[PDB]
Amino acid sequence: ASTGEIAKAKLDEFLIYHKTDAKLKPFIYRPKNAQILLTKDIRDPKTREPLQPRPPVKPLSKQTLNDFIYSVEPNSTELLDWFKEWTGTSIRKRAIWTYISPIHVQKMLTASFFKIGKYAHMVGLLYGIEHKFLKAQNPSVFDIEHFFNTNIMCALHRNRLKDYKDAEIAQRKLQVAWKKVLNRKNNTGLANILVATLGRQIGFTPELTGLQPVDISLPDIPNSSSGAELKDLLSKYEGIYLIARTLLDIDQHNAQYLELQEFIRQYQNALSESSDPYDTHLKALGLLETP
Amino acid sequence: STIPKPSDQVPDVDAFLNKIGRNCNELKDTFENNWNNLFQWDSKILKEKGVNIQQRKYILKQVHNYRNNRPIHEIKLGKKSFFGGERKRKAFTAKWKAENKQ
Amino acid sequence: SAKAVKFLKAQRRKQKNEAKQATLK
Amino acid sequence: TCGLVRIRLARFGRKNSPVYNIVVANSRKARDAKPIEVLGTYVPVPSPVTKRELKRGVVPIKDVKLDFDRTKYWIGVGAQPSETVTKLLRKAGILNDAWATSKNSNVNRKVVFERMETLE
RNA sequence: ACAUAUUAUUAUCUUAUUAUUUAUAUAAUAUUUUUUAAUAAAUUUAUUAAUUUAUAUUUAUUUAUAUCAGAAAU
RNA sequence: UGAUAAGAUAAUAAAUAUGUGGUGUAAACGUGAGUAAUUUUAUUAGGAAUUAAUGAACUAUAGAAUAAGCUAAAUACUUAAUAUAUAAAAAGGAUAUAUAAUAUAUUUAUCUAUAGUCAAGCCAAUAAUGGUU
Ligand SMILES: [K+]
Ligand SMILES: [K+]
Ligand SMILES: [K+]
Ligand SMILES: [Mg+2]
Ligand SMILES: [Mg+2]
Ligand SMILES: [Mg+2]
Ligand SMILES: [Mg+2]
Ligand SMILES: [Mg+2]
Ligand SMILES: [Mg+2]
Ligand SMILES: [Mg+2]
Ligand SMILES: [Mg+2]
Ligand SMILES: [Mg+2]
Repeated sequence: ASTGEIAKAKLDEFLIYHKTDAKLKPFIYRPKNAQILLTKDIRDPKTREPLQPRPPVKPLSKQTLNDFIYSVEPNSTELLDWFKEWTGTSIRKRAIWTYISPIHVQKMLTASFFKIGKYAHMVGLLYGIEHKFLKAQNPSVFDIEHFFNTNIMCALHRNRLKDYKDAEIAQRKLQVAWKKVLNRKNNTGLANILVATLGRQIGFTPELTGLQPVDISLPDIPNSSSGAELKDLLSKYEGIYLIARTLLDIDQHNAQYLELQEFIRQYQNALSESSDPYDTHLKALGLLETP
Repeated sequence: STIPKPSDQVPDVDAFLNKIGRNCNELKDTFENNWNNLFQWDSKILKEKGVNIQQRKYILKQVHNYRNNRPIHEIKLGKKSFFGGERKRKAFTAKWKAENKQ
Repeated sequence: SAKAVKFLKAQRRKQKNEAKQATLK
Repeated sequence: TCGLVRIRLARFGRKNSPVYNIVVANSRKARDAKPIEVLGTYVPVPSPVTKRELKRGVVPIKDVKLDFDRTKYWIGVGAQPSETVTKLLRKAGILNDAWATSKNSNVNRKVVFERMETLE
């Protein structure tokens, strides 16, 4: 019924298809074999009724998982349970281990912190399962523009919300985060700004190997106002809008950089008609803090 | 032979009788926590003390192991499969698959 | 039948040889 | 012991008085079935020494009759001796310490008499 | 006479199973092959479900032969 | 490691043989129904078709051990690569050490080839109870 409920059904159908045995796939999903399936009377696992025909499964849209991520209740384990089931598949099922994109992990980390309020257990499922992703030939998901930056951004909010000020824990956690990055391609340059802000907030001098200086290259959404092309473009650059607004709000040193404010102007004025992404998430963090 | 020296894992006879297992902890009163008795009594003495055939042979095997710095951890005797011995497995399995899963 | 056709083929062969013996004798 | 051709003891004699044939046999045949060859005989009961002999220093002797040459041939073609037969062959000097195991390895035990080959 | 039991045989009847040998499929699977939608990714390609195409491997039915056994006769 | 503890990773110590696998039951044991011999027995200094790309499983020696798929995973299975007209293969595990998963070393397995050992198939000659009512 709801967008979340529909998305979950699509995601659960996709997984059931790719977890079915190869010998039985042609007889359970090709509608021309519905009568051959009945005759064979294969018995559904769990000693249930014999298996029945299912509708053929087609490639799933990457937007399906973004809908489910933002449907999870304010305090739920649904996202943490889905991920544990999704990433428990064999690494030989390429469709399952290539569906996850860098955008999905960013939206799983930003939703968990500001909306679902289980960030700690979402950064442990990702840290724990990073090795399997490497074995499954999908390391790109752990990058600097979607995984590292989103993590440092949520840290610049938890360190404030919670007041954490230890200069050893912060550095140790920052080192682990950088060690968990498998696709180190700094493009926007916001990573360097985010790392410097963390050091100022927690009073330490960051020093990570391989994070070479990169000048800001914020993607500028054009003044042209399209429909689904600008709704996707904004949603595409939604992560870096949450990082620009975060950088300025946490520390006023980032106000020095004028590239950050240009993107705010462009992204905000692009669809200022609608609500604000940054503010929306901030409201939930308070609605979750109160509990 | 000679009397080995107590260790930290096997401080006394009672600890020795518990590590070896096979219900040998029920002979703690026969030995009386005397280290020398465990390493001097042969089969003839153990038979006079009421130790049954299987246990006295098992103890003497573990006493020899201890004297030679070889592990004395309990090794379990073999047990038949859950579905029975091979000669009665086909019958048992057929009657266990028609009363559990139907 | 296949067995009735084999029997007759053999029966004719035996009778040709029994006659052959009479012609040779 | 492994392999298809094994050197092992076949039991003869009467109840409570065992005697053995040293035989080369197929692994799958019965212990006392007619073997491929009978290499020798083993009498496990030591000869009893008299009271005087004991003080005199006589040690009881176990008697083995063995075809040394034929035994070596069967070891050469890969016949596998049993554990008891291995002990006998190591004492006869046919096999060496390479056939010893960790449980029977007499690495440190004093030798009171050295193997002596004589003619009689 | 004969009523019984047992066995064997067959130009006969019925026949499990199997082997071998026929014909057939809009049969299944894989690959190839002709196209066709849906979906996805990228900005043509992939996947899935169909259709066409041959190929191999099976399956169902079917033709013929032999066959445990039983029936009948001897 | 995970800013709160759900999980992950490694080390160590245990558990599991109601999951997938491997090896083992062509032997031994028992019996004497059938079997009078195209088949069974015994014998011979017997034979050829002038007996397989058979090793069954140990010995000696030499070489190899590759890529995918399928299963939850593999020393399971499937399809390929390369190896004596040429055909025909495989498998890793454990433990150390050094590296950034890989390499060596030790140990135990896997495959192929050659010979040996053990062990097979087939044939001949001779003999093997009673009744011709
Ligand atoms: K019996
Ligand atoms: K008989
Ligand atoms: K090895
Ligand atoms: Mg018949
Ligand atoms: Mg099992
Ligand atoms: Mg048999
Ligand atoms: Mg077998
Ligand atoms: Mg007996
Ligand atoms: Mg390999
Ligand atoms: Mg594999
Ligand atoms: Mg295999
Ligand atoms: Mg008469």
